[PDB]
Amino acid sequence: ATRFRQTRRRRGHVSMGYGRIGKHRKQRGGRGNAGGQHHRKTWFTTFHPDYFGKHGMRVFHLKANKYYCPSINVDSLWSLVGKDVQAQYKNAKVGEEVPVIDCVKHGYFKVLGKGFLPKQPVIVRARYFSEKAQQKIKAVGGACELTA
Amino acid sequence: MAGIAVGLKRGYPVHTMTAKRHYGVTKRKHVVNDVIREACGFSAYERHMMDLLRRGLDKKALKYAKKHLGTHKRGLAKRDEIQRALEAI
Amino acid sequence: GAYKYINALNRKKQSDVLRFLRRIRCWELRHLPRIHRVARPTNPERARRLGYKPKSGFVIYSVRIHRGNRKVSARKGIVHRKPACQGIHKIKRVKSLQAIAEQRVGKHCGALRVLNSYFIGQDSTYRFFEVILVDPFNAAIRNDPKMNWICADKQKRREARGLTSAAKKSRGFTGKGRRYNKIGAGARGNLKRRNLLQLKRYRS
Amino acid sequence: AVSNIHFCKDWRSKVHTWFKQPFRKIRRHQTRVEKAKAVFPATIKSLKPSVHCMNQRFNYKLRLGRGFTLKELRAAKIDKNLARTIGIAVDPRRKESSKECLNRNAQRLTEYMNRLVVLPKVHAATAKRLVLNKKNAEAKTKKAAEIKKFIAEHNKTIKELKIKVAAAKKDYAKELKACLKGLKKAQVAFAAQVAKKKTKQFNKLPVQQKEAKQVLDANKVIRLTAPCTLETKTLTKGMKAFDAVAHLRKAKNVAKAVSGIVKGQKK
Amino acid sequence: RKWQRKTPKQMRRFAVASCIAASAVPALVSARGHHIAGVPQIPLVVNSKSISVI
RNA sequence: AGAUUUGAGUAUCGUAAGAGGACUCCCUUAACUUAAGCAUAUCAAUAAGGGAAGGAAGAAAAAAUAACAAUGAUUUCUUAAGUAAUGGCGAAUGAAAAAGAAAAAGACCAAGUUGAUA
RNA sequence: UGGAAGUAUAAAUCGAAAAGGUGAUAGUAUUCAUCAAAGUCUAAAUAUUACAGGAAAACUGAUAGCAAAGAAGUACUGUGAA
RNA sequence: AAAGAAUUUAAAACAUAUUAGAUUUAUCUGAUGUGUGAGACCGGUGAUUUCUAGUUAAUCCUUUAAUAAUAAGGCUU
Repeated sequence: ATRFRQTRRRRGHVSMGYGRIGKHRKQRGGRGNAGGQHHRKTWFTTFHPDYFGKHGMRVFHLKANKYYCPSINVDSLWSLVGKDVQAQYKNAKVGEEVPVIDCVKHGYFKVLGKGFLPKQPVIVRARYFSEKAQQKIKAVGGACELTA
Repeated sequence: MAGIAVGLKRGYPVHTMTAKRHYGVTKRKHVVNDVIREACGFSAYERHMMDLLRRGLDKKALKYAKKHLGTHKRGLAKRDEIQRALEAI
Repeated sequence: GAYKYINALNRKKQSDVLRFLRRIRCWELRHLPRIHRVARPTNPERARRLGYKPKSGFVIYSVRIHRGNRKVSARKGIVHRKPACQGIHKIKRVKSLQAIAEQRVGKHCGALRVLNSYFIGQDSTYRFFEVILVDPFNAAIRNDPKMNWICADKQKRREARGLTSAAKKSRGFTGKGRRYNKIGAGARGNLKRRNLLQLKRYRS
Repeated sequence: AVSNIHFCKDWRSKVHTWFKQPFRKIRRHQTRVEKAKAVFPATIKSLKPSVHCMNQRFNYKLRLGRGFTLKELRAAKIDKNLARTIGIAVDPRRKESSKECLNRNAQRLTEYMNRLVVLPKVHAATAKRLVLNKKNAEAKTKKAAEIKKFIAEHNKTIKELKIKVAAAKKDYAKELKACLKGLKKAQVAFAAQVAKKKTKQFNKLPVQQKEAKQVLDANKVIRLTAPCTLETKTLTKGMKAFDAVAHLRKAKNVAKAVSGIVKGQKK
Repeated sequence: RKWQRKTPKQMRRFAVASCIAASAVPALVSARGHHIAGVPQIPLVVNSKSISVI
């Protein structure tokens, strides 16, 4: 909305809101990220202190598909099936049917351990597990499978 | 139940199904190789290889072969054909 | 087959027998017009492989080209350029001499179509090629299903656009894969497509 | 924030506007519509296999490929020369990947073949195939009778045992363990006897006269994968004691120990 | 330039549901400039049998 | 005298040229500008100069990806992505496999075989 | 060239094969995986601000909109390009 | 020393053997057995992972199919 800008409220003012001593000239210190170490150094020092230099080894053709490992914590495991299913099997133990929360179907590969789990047995089928994730699943009375 | 994702034995359990075809020559290419060889002979650099091999300098032949062929593996394959020709006279 | 011993023979160019023959041929071509017609190919195995067929409408032309590198065409070697572009020597043409020679035969013979060309010989100054040309208006070429594709109008001056094998290797169409990312379907067309700024009708 | 804008080159000649997008939809649609009018299965989008995706990121998802391998056509008893003429894609470039992939795409072709109805190459009723089909009706009935007869005896135990286990799960959801153990024993015995039998090389093309029920494609009729519901398992004591972390770290450490083994044996 | 604009679908349906519901209020319908004094019911629904003969 | 090889003149039947180049395929080592100077770099397959075609042109059927529960000619769109990488590692430049779609189609030469050979 | 001990082209020299190429950190070796170069054609999906014929418009309304709403690339200038 | 069924029917490479047709050469080309490479165990066997004590080998990370010794790149000063 051009009618809502400051140009329409600065009609009549000579400098159009830019000052009389310091005019609105073409450049205010260069074109782009100029002077990264000379006159805009204090800007880069203040707001991007690690902009200049090198760090870490070069990976000539990085395979970002090999680093794709979505993770879900234990506290969010039962939300994969539902709250009604959770209450349906809330009184199961060893010997009877226990629902299997396979996480690869939901797009989660590694299961992490954070938060708390409901006091029910469960079978967690996932590609990778954490050391503290397996403890919480087994301490509640469940099992940790593996896939692929 | 459903393998494992790490190690040498990694992946979903499945029966993988690939022929390793060998691209090679027939038994008549042996004759064609000889017939052309008599009609042509050896290259200028091939002949200098024969002189080096005669005097028992096998390492200096490979270095000379590498210089004119640009491959260590292709240098051996020439140092064998040349040394085979010496035993054929 | 006869043409399997010839192919094996022709790979031994350094042999004395073949070096003598190329010595004689390069002498004759030095005292002949630069582009002229020969009765039959002097390398009938290579000509047949590239497409030559002993039928009406198939002709063979020999072109002699001065190999080596030339200077940048600037008067007195004076270029008003930055030091990054001030070199006059050591600059090599992108188009191979085979493609360059193929065009000279094409311009000279404007009523025919260039099919392919093969190397013949060279000396300290010249390099000699042999160009296979086809007459598109011959009734034999037109009525043959396997070769009347050359009668298409888009094949006019085939080597000038860069459709012959000699001229298509300079374009970069020698292989496939990640080595030829910039030469997918054409270097300039690929570059334009990558540089397109797609402004969708509904955008944020 | 440090800005990174590649507008220093001439972008104004690099701008592509999509004003033809609304008219592209009408143009493409009027080509699909006018393609079926020529011959309706022209736009049938010839059948394609059910192939897995690549990489571990997508390896569990099935998707359509192009063309069945020559081993898949032979497993389903389909001529590879006739496959392209009945709306089947063929890919001789595809080398077979697994036994499980060969079985799934052999069932895909088998299911498609039963649905497929091939009209005669000549509309007139005096075509050879229609005439020949009437010339083997008595032989077909005799051939059909023995096929049903000798298939009715070999399955006299698996069918009844499968019936028994079906009701056992019902009474267990309205004992069960016996039927599953009993069924598995029968299945092993049947497969054992099969190994301890030359078949037809090619099946018959289903050729018949019928009303023209015109369908726009065949890959939507045969779904890629069956729907997935909630799965449940019996929590035994063996699964309770499986150490997934130890099994993963053992597999990781074993693969990282190949260096020391080769280093030790080389000294 | 940017001729056409983008709007979330759920916000588009929120407005339509708030615009159908606004047509059942005779005060707002009349204020918009509509002569609805003589209509029997403000959510005027006609028989589907009568429409089919038009 | 005869059998061939090569090269010419003439006659007959045709073929090329020139216009246009918005889109298509290419040859060429511009500079202003940016880097707050400037010399590599950027501008930039950009301008100008030159060649060739069509209603579209180019590409097209793996000496290709990938390391997987694997794919599968070419072309175009979405995403990967301003990412990996390149750079007085400064200014700046900058892809591709995977994954989702539009459309789908594969055929031949040479080499080899058959020679009362055509 | 994004291709970094060389991604592609070309020139000088050199130059293979009882095959071989690639797996982008150079080198050798042993395995593994995947293809089989150096000849040709190939529709469909895609581009278009030449030009011609049409339809539309939150576009301009004779100092605006094409330079040109009339015999407009016209009158007029230059040796000429213009 | 202690916990441990492990998932379920359409198969191609050929390490080898025996034959069939040929070649003399760095010699090949076909066809049939076999195992490989196989996986459906019957409270107990058990493939498989822990803990303890020695021995042996490797031990800062990377060169993205796996290793090795050179080389190169990482991290701190």
